[PDB]
Amino acid sequence: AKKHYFIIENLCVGCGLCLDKCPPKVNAIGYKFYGDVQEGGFRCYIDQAACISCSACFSGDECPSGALIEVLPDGEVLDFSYTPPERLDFDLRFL
Amino acid sequence: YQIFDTEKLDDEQVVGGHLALLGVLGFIMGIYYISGIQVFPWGAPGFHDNWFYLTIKPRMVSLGIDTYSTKTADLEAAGARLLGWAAFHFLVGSVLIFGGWRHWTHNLTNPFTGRCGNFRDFSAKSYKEALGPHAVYMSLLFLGWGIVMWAILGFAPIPDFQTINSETFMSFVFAVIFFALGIYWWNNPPNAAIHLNDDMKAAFSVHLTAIGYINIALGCIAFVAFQQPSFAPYYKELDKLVFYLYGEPFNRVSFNFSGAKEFADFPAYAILPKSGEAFGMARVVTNLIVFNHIICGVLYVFAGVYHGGQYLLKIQLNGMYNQIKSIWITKGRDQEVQVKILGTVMALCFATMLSVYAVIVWNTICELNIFGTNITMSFYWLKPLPIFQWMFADPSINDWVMAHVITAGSLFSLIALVRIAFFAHTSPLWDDLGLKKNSYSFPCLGPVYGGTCGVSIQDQLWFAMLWGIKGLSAVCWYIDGAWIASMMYGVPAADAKAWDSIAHLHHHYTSGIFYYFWTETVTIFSSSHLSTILMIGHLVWFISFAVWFEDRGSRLEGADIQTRTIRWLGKKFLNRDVNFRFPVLTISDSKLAGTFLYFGGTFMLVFLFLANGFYQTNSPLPPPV
Amino acid sequence: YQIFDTEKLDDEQVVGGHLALLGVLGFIMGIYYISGIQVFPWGAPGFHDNWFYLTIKPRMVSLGIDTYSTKTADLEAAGARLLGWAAFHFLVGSVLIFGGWRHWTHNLTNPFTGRCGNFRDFSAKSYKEALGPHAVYMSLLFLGWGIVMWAILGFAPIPDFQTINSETFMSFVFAVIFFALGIYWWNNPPNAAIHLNDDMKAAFSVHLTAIGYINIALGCIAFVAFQQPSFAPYYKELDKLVFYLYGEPFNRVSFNFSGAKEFADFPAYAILPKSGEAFGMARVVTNLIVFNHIICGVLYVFAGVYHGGQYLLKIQLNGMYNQIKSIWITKGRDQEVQVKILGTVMALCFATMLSVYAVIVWNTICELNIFGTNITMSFYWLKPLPIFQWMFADPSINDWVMAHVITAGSLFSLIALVRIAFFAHTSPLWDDLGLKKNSYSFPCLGPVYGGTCGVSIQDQLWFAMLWGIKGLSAVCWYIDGAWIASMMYGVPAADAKAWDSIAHLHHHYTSGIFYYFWTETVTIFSSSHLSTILMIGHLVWFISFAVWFEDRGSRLEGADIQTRTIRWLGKKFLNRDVNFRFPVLTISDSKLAGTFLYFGGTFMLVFLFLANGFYQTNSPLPPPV
Ligand code: G2O
Ligand code: G2O
Ligand SMILES: [Ca+2]
Ligand SMILES: [Ca+2]
Repeated sequence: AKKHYFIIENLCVGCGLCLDKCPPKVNAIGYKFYGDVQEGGFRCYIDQAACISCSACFSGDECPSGALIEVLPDGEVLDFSYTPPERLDFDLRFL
Repeated sequence: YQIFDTEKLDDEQVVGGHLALLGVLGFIMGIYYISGIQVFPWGAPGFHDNWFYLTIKPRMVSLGIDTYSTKTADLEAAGARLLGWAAFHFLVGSVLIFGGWRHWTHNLTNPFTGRCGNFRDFSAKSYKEALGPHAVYMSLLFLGWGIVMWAILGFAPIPDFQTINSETFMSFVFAVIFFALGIYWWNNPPNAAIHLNDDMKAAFSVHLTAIGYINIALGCIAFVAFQQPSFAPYYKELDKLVFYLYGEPFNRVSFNFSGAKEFADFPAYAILPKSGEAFGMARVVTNLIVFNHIICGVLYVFAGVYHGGQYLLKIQLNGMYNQIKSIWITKGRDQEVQVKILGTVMALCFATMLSVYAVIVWNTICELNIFGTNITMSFYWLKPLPIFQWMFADPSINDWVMAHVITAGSLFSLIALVRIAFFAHTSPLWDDLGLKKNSYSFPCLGPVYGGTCGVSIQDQLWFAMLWGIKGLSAVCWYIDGAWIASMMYGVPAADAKAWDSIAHLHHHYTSGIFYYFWTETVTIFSSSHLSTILMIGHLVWFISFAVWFEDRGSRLEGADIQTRTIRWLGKKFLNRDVNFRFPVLTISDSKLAGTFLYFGGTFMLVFLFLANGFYQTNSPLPPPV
Repeated sequence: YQIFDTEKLDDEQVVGGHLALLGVLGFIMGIYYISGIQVFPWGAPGFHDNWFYLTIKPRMVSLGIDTYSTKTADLEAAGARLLGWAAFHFLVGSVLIFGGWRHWTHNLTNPFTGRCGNFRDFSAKSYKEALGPHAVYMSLLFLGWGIVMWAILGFAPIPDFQTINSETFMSFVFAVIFFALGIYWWNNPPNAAIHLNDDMKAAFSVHLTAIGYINIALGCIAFVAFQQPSFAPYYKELDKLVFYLYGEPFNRVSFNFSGAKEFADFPAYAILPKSGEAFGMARVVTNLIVFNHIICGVLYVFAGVYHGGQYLLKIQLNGMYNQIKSIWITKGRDQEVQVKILGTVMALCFATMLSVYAVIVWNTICELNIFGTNITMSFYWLKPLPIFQWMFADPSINDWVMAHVITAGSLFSLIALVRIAFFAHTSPLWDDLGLKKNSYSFPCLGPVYGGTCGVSIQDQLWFAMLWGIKGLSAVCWYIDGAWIASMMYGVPAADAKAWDSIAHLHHHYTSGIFYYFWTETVTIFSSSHLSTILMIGHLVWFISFAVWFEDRGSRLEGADIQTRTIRWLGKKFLNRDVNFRFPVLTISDSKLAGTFLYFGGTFMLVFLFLANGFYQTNSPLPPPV
């Protein structure tokens, strides 16, 4: 359906937590090695011809690198299902 | 194992579960009471001594329930009193469990009158308004205990701090202050405001960690108190008694059963009488009581910090972590104090244990005369300062190393606890890269950057427990008189039997750290019961390696291969009898299961060090010249 | 640690390195020879006994070089002969190292004549054409040894298989057959064709694994041979000698140095004489020799299989794995024989150790009379079959468990070896999903599917070594007479003091499996040297846990935090003296380093079991009635 999910290549670390939640009838998530898997050479990816937009991949809040995005149906791009409100800070000392 | 997690329960179910648990406690205490019966008032030669009742016998003898004698009237009266108290405990426990039923299911209705009851008013809305009336509630418990002693057990309240009448006097003094403190908090609640919102995880974690230090305090208080002349009638009257335990070396029987057995004792397979004054029973019971509260106290501390992290992580995921005024949060929400605070604790931990470990090996080197050295070259002169020599009896070098091993052991575990407290969501390295922690239980992130194992806060809890073994075990050696000052002692090799005289020890310790194992197990091997505990403890412990090594994927290999053998073997030997497909624990379960086998296995064996005798002499061990 | 990897060397550098290593071996053998000197021919009271020379002394005494006597002429002649042989070894080793230089740098040129030399012809192109002339080369080594004995050491070749003259006779008999076998292979090379293409990894791995079984064979042959009446003049003439070792309990000295020390012995700090017949020295040396070849033999086997996997993986990555007609490949290139073969070996391993472990606990239960049982209820009657009772002296139950523990131990390690052999690139589960193995050393793949730790073939090698400890350690107990039949024995608890009586053992073993540790260490604690080895071995071993647990990411945390403390501490205590940034081992290095600390630490301690005495009596230990 709408709102595809689109794992980012350059940020992925290959932890594989994204791959767990995808239903076994849908093997939409896979691996790519192209090198030695100790300096980050087994990044995963999503197959768009099998994905059925479960949101199990995004709504689970598991990606630690922000590699899952879940682009919105019209044009919008997400990175995590909710973000804190970005305040700004200092130091205090009660005299 | 998360069926009773805090975010799923409301407030009443906590009260119901607590009442039910109190009832269960009453049942088991009554069970202990009738486990300590000797004669059965109708006359039915009862039970033999077991470690559960021998732990509480001094308290009963102090309260005038049990006694230290073997006569007609004494045992008959003691059994009757114990039966009465056990029945009373059973009755109150049944009532309490019924009340637990009543509070668990939201059903506060009177059985006699068709009345109801609202948990809101009957009062308090938040937990700070509840702190107040609780102090009034506890003032009643102190008041009742003073009444129970005075009315039933005698012991009129008298301020004499050498006999138990002072305890009755104190319970009335405390009821004054807890009541007076109760009213003021009912009118002026105090304020650490964050504990009321997620009040069943945040406030719980603070209480659990606070209870942990309290248990350690009573652990140390009991050790000092029980060795006073005032406590003499109840603790080292144990020495001049004779004990019959279960698992004692029994009256052996030959194959002629004829059969010249044993000493002249009419029962065959009789339990031999064991003297309780060659056996250091007065100290053995004291060690058992003290160590139980110390290890339980430490464990509550680790749990209290761990659950604080579970809450602490949660408020950083939704967004409120930025949103606290409580100073208990702003003092560490900076990421430059955290490095300084963690830096200054990991360096002090470095400076301390390196100092003691240098002393311990140097003393060990000096005995064996390795590299051509004498014992005169050892630190046999490093006594504590004279202003600190009151807290020790016979101050010496053995006390100096102990006072620092505890510091070195404690701060070694504090590193993990701090890293739970601060780096629950982000660490300087994890924010150095672009990375998260999101589950407080994720095992790793993969082989990227060389490996990312055990970074979550649950793993940090495991290492605090594992590092805490060294600190906890150091207590077992010290309270059993083990001369932790050098790692060999009493060994007939070069100079170990010299410590005595060059240091004027005026006592005689059992052995060194290594030689601790060869000695002591003279008595462990003499008992068949203690021998089985030795074998079981070692079997459980090493199984931890099956789940603690980096092998979970390897075990996932064989499970697949196994499934096909029990699959191909029900094929042409027996007919179709097989559908079972082997499960392997996940990494998170592997560490949880591994830590319990490691921690459980080692401390079932520590029991043998304590519950096998004291065996500390007072002979200065003249020189081996 | 891959500086000398095989894919980087050509053929000559192997020959050069081998020649250099042979020269080094000659140097160290000469060093041993002069380490075994007693008197120094000019007269200079020499060295005391050490374990390196005492291992080879029987061989020298058999060859008429050393002797068992303390006189004037005997020691003077023995020292001279040893010096001569050491000098000869030094000379030949220097020549061999120079030849290693000559072959390592592609410089086969004569120094006298301006000649050159081609490694191709001077011959052979492939390794099967080289097998032939080597057998001719070895026929010369056998021929020379017969010449060296006959011409120099006497011992004319005589076929009497009770004295050493048979050895001289055999070396001439062997030179006949190796020469005759050499010509035929020079004309008819044999054919396992795949070993010639990648010939410095494939052929090497087969040889290394083949040498491993050879070493185990000579390990067992020596144990049987050295206990024959023919070998009596060289091995249990050791018993009626007196030995002076380094690290012996020395002449102690008081603080008066005056100083009434010791026995009447003129040297102060003198080494006490130790009788070699109360001390079971005749068997101690035999145990030391045998165990060295057994453990080295096993290790070569694991390495040979591991390097075969490195080759086996490589030919599956380029594509030639599909491309072999060697039957040694087609018998397992199917993925349905592999499951059947691995299935039938993991089930036999299941059926065997469960049988012995059931017997061992049942015997252990029966002694301690747990659950109301007698020793008559134990398996004190399960002797080996009468057709198998020739291979044992005094057949009993202790032999039955040993013969099966070896099988159970061996097949337990074979599981890892098979999984190296077959699942180097793909496994049924890894092909069940879509996945690879590509590096033979990758540590894991991440927490996906619950965890993927230790699936590579290097990790499988580690588990074979770790599982092989149980099989290897069972040999140490058995050859030292440890009664592995029950886990407690000689223990004065219930019935462990009997055993011999009800079984008619006709010997007396030291102890049980657990009680093995309490005994034996009576002598270990008596020696300061053995005591230090005990402490060092245990220190090295437990450090394996620092790198074997799932904690590499946790250690990567502190290294970052540490770097900032030594960074913030050179800031305001001392001035700018700090740029160092702490490295943590990767998971692959962590397992490599962990396995060495685990394997190295445990076997430095096994040396203490062997090199502390035999202590096996011959008293049937009358009943404890
Ligand atoms: C006594 C301790 C152990 C076993 C018993 C055993 C059994 C076992 N292990 Mg193990 N193991 C370690 C200890 C033990 N591993 C350690 C300390 C490490 C860390 C180094 C370790 C590591 C690995 C890796 C990495 C792998 C395995 C496997 C694998 C399986 C192989 C199948 C097999 O050989 O069949 C044969 C299996 C048997 C004959 C088992 C029968 C026993 C009888 C019932 C004895 C009773 C056991 C016990 C006393 C009762 C339990 C009571 C307790 C709960 C109070 C097989 C079940 C492998 C698989 O899982 O699949 C192949 C694998 O990959 N391991
Ligand atoms: C005696 C054995 C051990 C230490 C000594 C030690 C030292 C240490 N460990 Mg450890 N460790 C284990 C054993 C030892 N871990 C085990 C068995 C496990 C598995 C459960 C284990 C696991 C973790 C995890 C998971 C983490 C650490 C760390 C961490 C660092 C913390 C920094 C600190 O406390 O400063 C204080 C550090 C010291 C005072 C070290 C000074 C000692 C003096 C020189 C004694 C000499 C040591 C030795 C005798 C000489 C070596 C000779 C040998 C090669 C023949 C710190 C260097 C952590 C870090 O790496 O960074 C924070 C971390 O995350 N561990
Ligand atoms: Ca003790
Ligand atoms: Ca021995």
